[PDB]
Amino acid sequence: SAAMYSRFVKSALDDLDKNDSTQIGIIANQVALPSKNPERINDKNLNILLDILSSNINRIESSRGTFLIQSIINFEKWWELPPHTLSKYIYFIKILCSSIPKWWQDVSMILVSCFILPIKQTVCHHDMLKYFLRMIPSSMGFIDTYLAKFFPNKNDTRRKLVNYTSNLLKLRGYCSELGFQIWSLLIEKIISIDVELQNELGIKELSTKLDSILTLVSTHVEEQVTPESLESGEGVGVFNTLTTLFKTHVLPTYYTRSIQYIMFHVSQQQLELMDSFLVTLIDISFAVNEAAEKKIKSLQYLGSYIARAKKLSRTQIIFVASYLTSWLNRYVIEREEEVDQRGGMERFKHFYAAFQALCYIFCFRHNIFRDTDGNWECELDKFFQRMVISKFNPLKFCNENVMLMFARIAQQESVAYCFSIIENNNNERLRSSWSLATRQQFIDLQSYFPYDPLFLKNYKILMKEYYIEWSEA
Amino acid sequence: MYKTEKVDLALNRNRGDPITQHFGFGNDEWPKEWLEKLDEDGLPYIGTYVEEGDPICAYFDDTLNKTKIKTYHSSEPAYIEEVNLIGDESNKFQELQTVSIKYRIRRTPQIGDKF
Amino acid sequence: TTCQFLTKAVLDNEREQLDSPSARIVVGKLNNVGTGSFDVLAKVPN
Amino acid sequence: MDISKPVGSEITSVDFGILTAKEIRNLSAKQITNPTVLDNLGHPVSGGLYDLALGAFLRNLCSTCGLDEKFCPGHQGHIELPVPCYNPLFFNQLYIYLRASCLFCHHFRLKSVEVHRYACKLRLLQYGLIDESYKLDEITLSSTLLNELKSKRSEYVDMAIAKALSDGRTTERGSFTATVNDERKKLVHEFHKKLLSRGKCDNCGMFSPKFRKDGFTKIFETALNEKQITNNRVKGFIRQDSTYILSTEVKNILDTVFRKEQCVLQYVFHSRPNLSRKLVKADSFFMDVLVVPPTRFRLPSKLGEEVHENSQNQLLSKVLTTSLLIRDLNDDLSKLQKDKVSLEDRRVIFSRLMNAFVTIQNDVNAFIDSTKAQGRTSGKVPIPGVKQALEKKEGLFRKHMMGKRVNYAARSVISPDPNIETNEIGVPPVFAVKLTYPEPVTAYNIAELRQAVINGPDKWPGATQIQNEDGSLVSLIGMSVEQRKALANQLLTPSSNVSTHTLNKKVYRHIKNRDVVLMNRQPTLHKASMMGHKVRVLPNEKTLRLHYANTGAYNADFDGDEMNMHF
Amino acid sequence: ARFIKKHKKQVTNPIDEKNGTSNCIVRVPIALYVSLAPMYLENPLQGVMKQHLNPLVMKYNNKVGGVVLGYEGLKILDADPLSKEDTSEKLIKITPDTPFGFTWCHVNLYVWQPQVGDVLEGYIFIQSASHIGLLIHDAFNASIKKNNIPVDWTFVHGHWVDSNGEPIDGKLRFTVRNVHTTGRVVSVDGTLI
Amino acid sequence: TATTLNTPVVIHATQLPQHVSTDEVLQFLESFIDEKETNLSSSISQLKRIQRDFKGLP
Amino acid sequence: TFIRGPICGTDNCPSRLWRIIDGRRTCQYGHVM
Amino acid sequence: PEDFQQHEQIRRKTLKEKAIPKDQRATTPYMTKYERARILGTRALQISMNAPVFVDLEGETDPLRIAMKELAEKKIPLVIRRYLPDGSFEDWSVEELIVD
Amino acid sequence: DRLLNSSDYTQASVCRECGSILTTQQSVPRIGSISTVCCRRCSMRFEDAKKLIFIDDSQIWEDGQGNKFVGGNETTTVAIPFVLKYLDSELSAMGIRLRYNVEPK
Ligand SMILES: [Zn+2]
Ligand SMILES: [Zn+2]
Ligand SMILES: [Zn+2]
Ligand SMILES: [Zn+2]
Repeated sequence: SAAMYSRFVKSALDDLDKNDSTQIGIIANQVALPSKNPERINDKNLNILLDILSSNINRIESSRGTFLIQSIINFEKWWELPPHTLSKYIYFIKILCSSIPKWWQDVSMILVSCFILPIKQTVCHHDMLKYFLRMIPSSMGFIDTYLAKFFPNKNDTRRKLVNYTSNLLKLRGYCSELGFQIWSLLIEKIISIDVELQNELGIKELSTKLDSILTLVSTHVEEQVTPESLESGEGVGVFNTLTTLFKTHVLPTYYTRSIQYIMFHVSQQQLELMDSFLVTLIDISFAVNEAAEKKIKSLQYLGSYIARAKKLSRTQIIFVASYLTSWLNRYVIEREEEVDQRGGMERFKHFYAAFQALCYIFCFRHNIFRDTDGNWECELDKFFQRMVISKFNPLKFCNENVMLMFARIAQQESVAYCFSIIENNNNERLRSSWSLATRQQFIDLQSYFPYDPLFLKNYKILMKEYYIEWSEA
Repeated sequence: MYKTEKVDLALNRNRGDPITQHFGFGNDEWPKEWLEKLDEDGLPYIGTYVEEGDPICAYFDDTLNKTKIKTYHSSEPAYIEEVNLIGDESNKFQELQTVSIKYRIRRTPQIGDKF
Repeated sequence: TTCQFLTKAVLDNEREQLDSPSARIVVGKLNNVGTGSFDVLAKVPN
Repeated sequence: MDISKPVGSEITSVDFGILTAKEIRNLSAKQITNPTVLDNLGHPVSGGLYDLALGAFLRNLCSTCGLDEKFCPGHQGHIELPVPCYNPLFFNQLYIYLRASCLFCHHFRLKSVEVHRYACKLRLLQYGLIDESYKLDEITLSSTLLNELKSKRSEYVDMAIAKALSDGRTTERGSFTATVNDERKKLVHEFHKKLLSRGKCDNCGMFSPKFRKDGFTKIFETALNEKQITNNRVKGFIRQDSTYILSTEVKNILDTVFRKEQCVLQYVFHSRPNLSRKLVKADSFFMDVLVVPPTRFRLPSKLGEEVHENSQNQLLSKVLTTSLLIRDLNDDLSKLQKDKVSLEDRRVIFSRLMNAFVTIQNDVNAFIDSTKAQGRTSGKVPIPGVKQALEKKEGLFRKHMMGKRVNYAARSVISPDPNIETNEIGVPPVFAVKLTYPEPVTAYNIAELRQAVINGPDKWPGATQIQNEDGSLVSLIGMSVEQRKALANQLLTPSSNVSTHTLNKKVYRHIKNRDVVLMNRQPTLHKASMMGHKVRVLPNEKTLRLHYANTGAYNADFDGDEMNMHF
Repeated sequence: ARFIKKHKKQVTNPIDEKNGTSNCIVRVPIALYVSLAPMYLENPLQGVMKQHLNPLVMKYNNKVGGVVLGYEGLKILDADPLSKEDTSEKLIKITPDTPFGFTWCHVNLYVWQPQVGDVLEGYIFIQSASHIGLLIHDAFNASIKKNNIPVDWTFVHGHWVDSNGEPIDGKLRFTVRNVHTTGRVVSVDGTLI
Repeated sequence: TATTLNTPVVIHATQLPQHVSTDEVLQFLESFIDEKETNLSSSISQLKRIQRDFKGLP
Repeated sequence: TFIRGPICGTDNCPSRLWRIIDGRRTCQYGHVM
Repeated sequence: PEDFQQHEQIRRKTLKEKAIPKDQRATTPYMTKYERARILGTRALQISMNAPVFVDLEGETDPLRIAMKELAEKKIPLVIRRYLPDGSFEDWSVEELIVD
Repeated sequence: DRLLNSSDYTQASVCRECGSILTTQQSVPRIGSISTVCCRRCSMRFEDAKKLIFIDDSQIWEDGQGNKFVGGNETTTVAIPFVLKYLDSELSAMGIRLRYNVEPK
């Protein structure tokens, strides 16, 4: 046996130099068998076959040798082999793809597909990916597409999904260059998260799925992003690519409930991360090139964010108020004259959008805008009234429920008195015009608040430290 | 309008051959929605409304060990009027192989009808 | 008389220049008549 | 045809020519040799007509490309004809040259000088030089004079073409207009008439035995007449320095004549200059192999429930049997010495060979051609060969190009309506809900298409499916309102893929009042019987409604006549 | 009489000094016919770059017969043959069926084209009894098969040892046996005899 | 995979390739790397490694 | 609407093909190919 | 290889000599009914796939209508290449042709 | 659209070199490699090519049966009516060859 088999193969190889190819094929067929069949080549003999093949791999690099090799790459559950034997399989693969890069394509595919397996069971797969990504950097191409190909479907088991993301995160941590494409893949799963949860707001399934996935993603990010990691690290890299994917996926689709909380949460790790997000939102909501609907969505994001994000500093908030009243004061000064001119009140979507956001911000954070004296930051008392009585008549065109709540609160705070303007408004209604073909999308857009409370059990608990519930404000 | 269709599952059999297919249901597992249109014999209850795709016939096929179903083909829905069992001569013994189903189609006079 | 004219074309080693309406329909080419009688080009700055 | 799958390569011309047996053998995916098509388990017989190298067939995958019955384009194979056959297309032309030949000096029996005069003229006509070809005839100043005449005509042709190329009048690709083509055709006719008009060879003075034919492509050789055998041996000293005749003899005769008379043939067989520089070969009139077309062009048919063999296969298998049978005659033929061996078997072997050649030649004729086949069992009516399939009934051109069965579109009885515009058409909702434009999704229409997708397949104006950027379709049919709302919210998501980044999704919507259709009433005898109307969807209607002002154009009567709506 | 034989490796790559290796970096001018997407109608050069050229970088390309390192001096050929090579307004013909343009371009490619016979140097990164694995210019894969290594060279557990009993390391000089190009990344087959 | 959107319809060299000195390879790598600052990222990374070697490093 | 056969041409099923007469063929999650 | 380049340059040069001097143009200075329709359709196609648009949409959702608007203001960046029957041609910009 | 789009519009492979639309096929690649589009007319059987310089790897392709070929890689796709393929097929049965000149070369 032990030495008999050593002969059997040694013969087989001689026989292969002669092209008979039978002996090898007998062996190959024996190793190709399924993990279940008792008649599959056993460890000890496999130990032998392997160590002999590794010792002179060039003997096999032939058309006659192809089938044998294919049969070993396709060895079922190899990661399941006993330590010592597993080690010989690994050394063989290592040896093979070094003298023949061609097979790395076949080996890695199977590797990636094993990403559906738990972390504890993949060490060998990553060890191998790390190794050959380094020595064959050109492989990153097709192996990236594998990342795509083998992503579990939304229907597939949660453990499959949760695993295949756990691994992708692990992969990210030693092959940075794939980092963006990875994050793009997870996010684009993104869309499935958008699917999960809004409509429902089986369903019990998607909840705990989407819940298991996000809680994972965000905790990995909490670790990836840290001050130490921000100065000399790839923390910056992660924030960037997550902010990019926010601008390209989350914001537009722009009716997601799963998913914008990744940004809500990473944001509030560090003061500058918040700063970067605010200014980023501000940018999108007042840029001259962008489409009005984008500007309106950002403004909803902006207002919802300031209201909800617990870790915000008084001054970052006053910053946003100071931007909005400033931008608003200018609008009224430069544009009120255009109202009694030809056109409709829609010409001013953007005005209402911003005034909404500011009103909304005042609802949640009015207690902050009183300085030590008891005076109002940004002269909110004097400012709100001016807009409310302007010709734009914000109260009529903004979200009805916010305008109402602002009325209540503003009146209570001696800040502004809107309630007669409201009365006048829905009286004129029973008896300043806007089509309604396009007037509805706006009412729709002004009703959505991307950081209204979460309904995913765990995530919610995790967010608490970062969230202000209405009851709190 | 009335249309008569002939369902004859002796159409394949090579002359006085063993009989593979018999009108009725087998004991394998088959839809059950089928009994909405079809009586126990595998023939449709008289009066039944029948639109495209519905069963008008059920038989058990021996070579398939399954219970199969001739479906209604017109895009115009109809009702079952007469179902005739056309037995065979040559002295009895033979079981049911030929049936005629007469459909009734409503014509409230339509646009494009000529007068 | 398809095969006659075909036989003639082969023995002449003819090239179909594809200019007739019939020929262009055969090969799936946009007709030489009509909105097809000129080309369109885009003026691009920078 | 999809506006997001552009094509860069473009076909600009087509060249007609002849497949050589060398090409065929090289390109072939499988040589077919078995008359039998299927086995007892309905699988393709290997080496038979459904051999899987010729393409996927039924369940099975193509053995050449590995593709399924859907993505496999099919591949051609070939049959090896054990003995050369005349290509039935060209037998008349073969006949002309054969008759024109001198079986002694192997030139055409027409005097070399004349033949050269035709070669000069035709060559000039390749360049469209009509005036010059008449001037060529203006050239004159016994065998010493003639070669100088030939020579000076030759230097005229060269000088004329050179001059024509230097100024505008031609390119190296020639010049080919109707007037040129007319002059060319006359000359070739004149040339052929003069070829067959000669008895005694003008060049060596001998008589060749006359050749006679069939309508079934057989060639007979009539032996020499008395005065003519006398004439021939008188010329015997200068040369010193009926019966069926096999296709192989004929080919050898023409092979040599085509070598000798190559110059003239080079222009008789090319209306344009022959840049390719290929020789004109006698083989072109013969076939040593047959191309077996791919399996997808030779599928069986189902007449309701019963399955019928493909008729082109029935014909090809007859070629196959005869082929095997001749390969056996050829096997016993070699197992002569007859160095020993008594003569007469010579007569019987010939008898069997004639039989084989005749019947294979008949089967080929019948296919190109059932016309060239001996009428079967007086009755039955012939089975169409390939020629008759291409030419049969109204023909491919009229039945599938002039006219076609069409896909999207609708048909209905028309009814009058004074309340739509004279340029509209009243569309019943039953149509409006099933007809979609494929609308590409953009910033300007995302609102609209969102709603359509939400509305679904069955609420008008809705949508029946979505095309993704990777071309794939998603059906909205089985779906709930929530699933649809989900898909509607991802209509305009960015690209997660560089390769499809230039594309947007498409929504297969129901059509609406913004839209235009093409209305048609047959017979369509002028263009106003096919006009564009603006769509106006009308609730509760079951017919197409058309303003009276259009009856004139369409010649419509409202007596239950129908129109087609094309979208 | 017939020449498909114009796909024969004509690299020629020169030997160097002060050195001993072959210089395989080369600059080749090309013409290429490419599509321009409608989104790039205001940025045609940008579009040609992002659609066609960028994807060529650091991949083997069958036509230049090497790995493309990069590109310089992209120019669109105006479909208006009457304009000056100067002007920044150009014509690009639009497909009949689609909104896409197609234009010719000229660009310059920098190509690493190791042909057979050349002498290269690699950094050893792996040593089994079956092959030696090297990295040329710290970028491209090389491999010397067990029996392209001279016969008196021996192996141990592992790492190779040469003719004189001393181990080999780091930089190694080999000659090109074949260049495999069809895989995910380029790979060089090298010999030492 | 390859479509008319990401792949040239045809490519042709217009001249014989001209060999370039190390000093030139370096000047080109320099500017090409600068001008271009996911597939492109991992590629300039590799170019960065090559320009390192042409300066003699690890 | 069932035929089980032809799994699904989408590698996050394979979920389970019924053919509609219009030849889309539809799998339950809602690929139409 | 060197001479195919030359061959191409000759082809392209003679094509332009057909495609002709601006100042030697001789066809109608009016846009033809055919040219108009195709210009509209083609520009509409480009709009449907996110071509930069040179005019204010003012609520329009039909890309054909957007094109029409662009045409009206003479902001369509297209050029018509008219072929004479010998294959030589005149380039006319959409903006310069008189539209009616 | 009707001839164009209803009719039988088909994107098909041509060999730019011999001008055929009938002699192309997909290569059958080793596992891991990608399939390419090749012309059976313009390529040599592998043996015969050896028997007449070194042969590049990208220049070899294989079919399903297993035969290796050298060359025949000058293919593209053109848009043709499907019925053209049928006509070309019938013509080659009769020994007749259509040769499509494709541009760009
Ligand atoms: Zn195939
Ligand atoms: Zn003679
Ligand atoms: Zn699916
Ligand atoms: Zn070819």
